[PDB]
This record gives sequence, structure tokens and C-alpha cells, in this order.
Amino acid sequence: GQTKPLPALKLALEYIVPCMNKHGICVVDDFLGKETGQQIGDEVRALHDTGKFTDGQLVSQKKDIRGDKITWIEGKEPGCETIGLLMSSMDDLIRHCNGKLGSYKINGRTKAMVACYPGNGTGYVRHVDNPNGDGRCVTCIYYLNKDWDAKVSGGILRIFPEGKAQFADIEPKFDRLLFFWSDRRNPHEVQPAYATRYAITVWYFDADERARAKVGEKGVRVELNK
Ligand SMILES: O=C(O)CCC(=O)C(=O)O
Ligand SMILES: [Fe+2]
Repeated sequence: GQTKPLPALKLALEYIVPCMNKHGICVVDDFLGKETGQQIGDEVRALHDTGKFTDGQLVSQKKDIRGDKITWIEGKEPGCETIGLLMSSMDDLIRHCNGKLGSYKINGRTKAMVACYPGNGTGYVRHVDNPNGDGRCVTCIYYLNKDWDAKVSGGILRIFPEGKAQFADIEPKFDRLLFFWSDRRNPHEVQPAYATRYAITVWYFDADERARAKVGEKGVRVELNK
């Protein structure tokens, strides 16, 4: 009634850029609205019911690392149009930011990794997303879990910013967008989840680090949506 969305340019330049450059972590709640976030949840639940997910441990393994299942979504597939819209919304924010996030020049991204922690106390041990300079500079995560209560269901993303006297507890709440630097500045872990936990991750590529990267689906650079 009295509420209005912030335009992407404003959110980007007045909040995301300052917050990232000071803290290396930035949370945006109510990113897309209830209607759209509910539609994303249905599409992700469809992918799961219909059996499109692959054990994350298979992807990462050579010791148990991660209890999640996953699938990569390009954005344009049948029953994935709203994930496509999500990805375009993320892209619009980054475009407005680009130039002003450290000295990175972002020239692309991965496809969307839709991930599912199927309850049963599953999670992801402490890790750095990009420890060996594979080109990914920013991790962007969108959560879609209605009425999530970490007291009961756990599933917290805990981030340990390198050499800071602080840490961050990020709850995977419905319609929350999360940005953090993908490198060693931000080791993090998904703590045990006791309900079904959904999340959609995209990583953004720095043009320079990417070009110099040494010889997965994490390695494909798509152009940003217009
Ligand atoms: O779902 C999350 O909160 C983070 C998952 C994660 O860190 C990863 O899959 O690399
Ligand atoms: Fe991660």
C-alpha cells in the first residue's frame, strides 16, 4: 500500500556497492516480491519432484563434503522462465555495480546452480568457493524457503570473513538475495538442515582473473542478460 521497489540502479549504487566494498558481504531482503518468489519455489520443487537433481558429493568428490543435490539451469528451459527472470534481475544489479566492486571488471557469469538440502541434517563443510583463481569474483545466492525457522530447521549459512573480528549468520529466508566475494576472503559453511532447503547460486566472472585461469560447469562464462 505504501511500499515501492527500489530501482536496481539505486539499490546497486546506494547499498550494494558500499556494503560489498566495506564488508565483502551484502544481504538484500524482499528482492523480487512474494508472487515471483512463490513461483520460483514451484519451478524448483517441480525440478525436484521430476528427478532432475544430481548428488553434489558426486560433482565435488575425488571424505564427505556436501549433502546437497543440484542441477544447472540456463534460464530458458520449459518450467524455468521465472528462474530466468531471477537471473535477469541479478544481472541488472551487477551491471549497475560493475566498475565499482573492487577493481573487478565483470564480463559474465555461470549458469544458475539450483541446490537442495533434503533435510536429514545435511549441509556443506567449510570451504572457499574460488580458492585457486578460477575467475569467479562474486557469489550471488537467492533463497526461496517460506517460513524458514533456523531454531527448528537449522540450515544457516555461516560466513567467516578472513581476518575480521566478526562472522555472519545468514538464514536462508524466503526472497533473500546474498552477495559475497567468492575467494579466500570468505570461507563459509552450510550448517545441518532438518527441513528441505532450496537456494539458487550464480557466480560472476572477473574478465582479468578468468583470462589467466589455469585449465566443470562452474567454468562456463555466459554473457549477462540485457
Ligand atoms: O546454500 C548456501 O547458503 C551456500 C551453498 C554453498 O556455499 C555452495 O554450494 O557453494
Ligand atoms: Fe559455497
